[PDB]
Amino acid sequence: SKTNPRLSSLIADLKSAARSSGGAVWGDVAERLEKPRRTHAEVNLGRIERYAQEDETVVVPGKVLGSGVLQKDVTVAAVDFSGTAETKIDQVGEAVSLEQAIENNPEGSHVRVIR
Amino acid sequence: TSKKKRQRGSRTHGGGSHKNRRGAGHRGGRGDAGRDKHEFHNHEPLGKSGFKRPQKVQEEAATIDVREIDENVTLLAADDVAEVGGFRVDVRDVVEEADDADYVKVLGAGQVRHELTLIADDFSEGAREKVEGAGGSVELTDLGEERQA
Amino acid sequence: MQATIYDLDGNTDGEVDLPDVFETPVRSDLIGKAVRAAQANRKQDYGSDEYAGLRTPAESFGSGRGQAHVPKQDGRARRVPQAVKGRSAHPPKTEKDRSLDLNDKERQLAVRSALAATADADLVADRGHEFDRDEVPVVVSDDFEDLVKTQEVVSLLEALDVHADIDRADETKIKAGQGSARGRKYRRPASILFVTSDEPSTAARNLAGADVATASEVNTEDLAPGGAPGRLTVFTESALAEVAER
RNA sequence: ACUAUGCCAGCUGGUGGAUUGCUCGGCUCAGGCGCUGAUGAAGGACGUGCCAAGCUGCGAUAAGCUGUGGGGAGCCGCACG
RNA sequence: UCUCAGUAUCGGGAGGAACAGAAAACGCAACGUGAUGUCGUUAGUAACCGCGAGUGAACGCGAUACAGCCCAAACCGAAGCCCUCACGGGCAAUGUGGUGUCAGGGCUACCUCUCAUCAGCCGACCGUCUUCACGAAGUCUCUUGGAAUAGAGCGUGAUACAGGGUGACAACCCCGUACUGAAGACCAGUACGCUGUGCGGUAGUGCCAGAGUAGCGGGGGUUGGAUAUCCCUCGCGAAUAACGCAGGCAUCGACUGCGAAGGCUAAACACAACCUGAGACCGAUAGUGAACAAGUAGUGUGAACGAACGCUGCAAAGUACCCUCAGAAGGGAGGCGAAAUAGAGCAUGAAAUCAGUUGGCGAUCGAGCGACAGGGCAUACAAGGUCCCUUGACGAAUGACCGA
RNA sequence: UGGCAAGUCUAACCGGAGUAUCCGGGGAGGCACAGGGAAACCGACAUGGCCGCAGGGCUUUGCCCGAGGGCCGCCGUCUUC
Ligand SMILES: [Cl-]
Ligand SMILES: [Cl-]
Ligand SMILES: [Cl-]
Ligand SMILES: [Cl-]
Ligand SMILES: [K+]
Ligand SMILES: [K+]
Ligand SMILES: [Mg+2]
Ligand SMILES: [Mg+2]
Ligand SMILES: [Mg+2]
Ligand SMILES: [Mg+2]
Ligand SMILES: [Mg+2]
Ligand SMILES: [Mg+2]
Ligand SMILES: [Mg+2]
Ligand SMILES: [Mg+2]
Ligand SMILES: [Mg+2]
Ligand SMILES: [Mg+2]
Ligand SMILES: [Mg+2]
Ligand SMILES: [Mg+2]
Ligand SMILES: [Mg+2]
Ligand SMILES: [Mg+2]
Ligand code: NA
Ligand code: NA
Ligand code: NA
Ligand code: NA
Ligand code: NA
Ligand code: NA
Ligand code: NA
Ligand code: NA
Ligand code: NA
Ligand code: NA
Ligand code: NA
Ligand code: NA
Ligand code: NA
Ligand code: NA
Ligand code: NA
Ligand code: NA
Repeated sequence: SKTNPRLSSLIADLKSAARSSGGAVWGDVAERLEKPRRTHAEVNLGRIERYAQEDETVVVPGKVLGSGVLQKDVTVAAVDFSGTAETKIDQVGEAVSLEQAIENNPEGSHVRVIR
Repeated sequence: TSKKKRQRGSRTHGGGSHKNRRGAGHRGGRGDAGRDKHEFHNHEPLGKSGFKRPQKVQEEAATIDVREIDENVTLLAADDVAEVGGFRVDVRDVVEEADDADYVKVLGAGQVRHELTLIADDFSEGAREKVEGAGGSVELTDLGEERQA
Repeated sequence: MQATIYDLDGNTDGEVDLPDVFETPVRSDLIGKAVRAAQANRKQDYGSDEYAGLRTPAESFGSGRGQAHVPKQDGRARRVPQAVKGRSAHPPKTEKDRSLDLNDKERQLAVRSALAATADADLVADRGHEFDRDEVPVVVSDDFEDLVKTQEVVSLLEALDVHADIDRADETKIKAGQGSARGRKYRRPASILFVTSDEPSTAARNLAGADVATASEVNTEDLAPGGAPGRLTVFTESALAEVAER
């Protein structure tokens, strides 16, 4: 099914973290990533700006894109970011990989899922 | 393994009775045959509707919504005219495929969060109101003023 | 990271920054895809004669002779695919598109990714290359480009502990099957890719299994023959730098 | 222990020419090149060899004659007499 | 009707290419583009159509390649051309030749230039295609083998480790291959160079500027071309640059473009006879009809139709001599070779099937030929090693006799 | 399935080269970024309210936040005294 070996590794790591540190978000994200690419999140910034609050990490089971404006200072964790998205986010906040999210927060506390 | 790869041995390759998969009778005639009779379902109905004006008397407007302009002012500041806590932008310079169009028109979708002075050939009423209510102004190009007559 | 530059005696002389692309995450899927495309794109169109089996006014007698209704000419069956000498029902055709498209970005990514795989000594040994050293790729003085004799390159490679790969590639397989009837009798392992700057290395080119390339045009097949990443490579110092922006 | 005419399966030897291996032929793509003829072409007929039926070559100067250059110790086309 | 389709097929004809081509163009309408073809796109868009099914452009844009010119006439008026070595002949006032060709030209009066154009002369590089010359390094040891091109060991070249041949897997045995060099052909009688010619500007001048034409009507064909495609046919039929045509209905005015009814024109593009190269193509019922005598043998009055057939062996060493026989047959014996069960349509040598023979059945017995279970007889090794009986242990569901 | 993402892809073709591969150019043009209307012509929610899955939070068997989803509202245009 999946041909990207890094996507598979990501998914395997998300499961290991959910089964141990009890973060149910990571399991939820793993299952969505296992679903067809078609269903994966593609989120622009306007959507993150609208639903995010500070000191709550935004989690995108998918990829973050660059339309819209992000003022809020937030940590956004995603499978990938467009070049523009990562640049706009790093100005007011922090763009981070899901692999880092799992490291800093294996229990998946204080996160909000956004698609 | 593909579906197709599994057909050998099946004899009918998914076609049902071997009496199927013959000529065009199996499809109700060639192409759109029957679109008015046995196959009428889900075809547009028959007939003639309306008229067309000659391709050469048609004008093509290049359009942009204020939202696109406004969301981008900071990045356009690295390029077009920041002045007055305010921004001045000639819209013809912003819009892709402007020169290939008869005129440039600013439309009114979304919000204006800055004070903007906008130059274009034409404006929707809503684009004018939003740009003014944000404490900005709308500047009709010479060509824009010609359009009044 | 840092790369250790070597001179023509094989002795460490100075060192340089290993450029950022050698940190490109290794994607064997993307690399395989770029290679499959380049391989497809040099294949030649072919097909049977469009009229083969059709040149005959053979006609069926129809019922009444106690015979199947099959076109015959002079009492022999003709033209139909179940007939000996009859046409091929669904033959190869020249008009078929045998090329594979690939997005420039996607291809460019695979180039960078294959570059990075050459910097990983475990990957390179996994691929099957034979050599003894911790550091890969091998970077070398630009004077390598002035070498002329093949034996000089041998000595240098021996001095760099890298010559055993040439030994691996020095043997040919006489292939099973009918390719030999088409000129495809032989094959051999791939050994060392030599990447220079000005022109490819005539001195190294005839070494067993060797390929020569240049930093500006070096491709995924060069870096990853058969789509397998981690080829044992030597870069010239200038090549190493030029490859940085690819 | 006998049983012929026979049945089934092997064994040895045939018949047959599949299979595998092989490729002096095809098929297709690509680069180059491209007119001949009343100064009788292209095509065909008939000839032409020591012995010569076929193919090739050649034309009553008839598997050939002359010149220049190349080539070289062999040769008398396919074709081993 | 439309469609198949301006296809199949037929008639005529050119060239190495052809055709087109320097605007009476376009019409993103413009203060814009600027000969033609082709490729990509515009676009299945506009347009057509029992408004059904279907059909189907162009301008523009990005590319390729680029190149622009000559008459007719005005004004001149024999100043000219063709044949011939020459003499001489022929053509030509119904006009040869000069001028000239929208950058309008001519004429008159000026100003200015030797640039454009045209006619000539010379005449390639490079590149590409093909052919050729030269061309490095083992034919060492042991083993196997009929034969090393195998195994093991020791060496070598490589700007050459493409491919092929050679008694079996060969860079180093032979052809070749890399490198370097030579020739021919195409590019091309082209580009560059040169000789001659002379470009151009102002003012004046209604001197010149292609007729069954432009255009209209009747009838058809064709096209996407719709009142707005292109063409044919019958009839009618202008103007003269102060005029005329076009800008997708007609007329009039304006505006913008352009000059028909004379002519030439390199390069970029099509094909594949011919030369060469190439291949995730086929591999002798395949691939061409054709690896072979192949358009052969053979069929048809003819037009036309049309097969099948590849392989001894390293080397012919292609079987001497003898016996048999009617015998240059065949057989026997023998000879060669690693092999003759490689002996001539000869590598391998399946199945259907035939001869002989082995095992099992068999002249009192019944027919989807078997599956599964169990007996009998038969069986060299190898590649499978299990199996029988007494007793005992464990023992699901089920589950007694006798005796009272 | 994979790349890139308010964008995305180049076509013919050009240059390079290891010369049909491949490297670099090429965005002409296509689709997407706004719709409605035969046409003239006009031209929209970067979120107002409620419910609530997953997930998160909390003092936990109940409260809170709740993307996506669902129900409204509102906006552009056509027809419209
Ligand atoms: Cl979004
Ligand atoms: Cl916040
Ligand atoms: Cl319209
Ligand atoms: Cl134009
Ligand atoms: K990224
Ligand atoms: K012409
Ligand atoms: Mg149907
Ligand atoms: Mg454009
Ligand atoms: Mg066909
Ligand atoms: Mg065939
Ligand atoms: Mg095989
Ligand atoms: Mg009908
Ligand atoms: Mg048609
Ligand atoms: Mg047009
Ligand atoms: Mg003249
Ligand atoms: Mg028609
Ligand atoms: Mg055949
Ligand atoms: Mg007859
Ligand atoms: Mg045999
Ligand atoms: Mg009996
Ligand atoms: Na089916
Ligand atoms: Na059927
Ligand atoms: Na139908
Ligand atoms: Na009906
Ligand atoms: Na344009
Ligand atoms: Na035939
Ligand atoms: Na029969
Ligand atoms: Na093709
Ligand atoms: Na030719
Ligand atoms: Na003969
Ligand atoms: Na019709
Ligand atoms: Na007419
Ligand atoms: Na016009
Ligand atoms: Na055969
Ligand atoms: Na038995
Ligand atoms: Na574009």
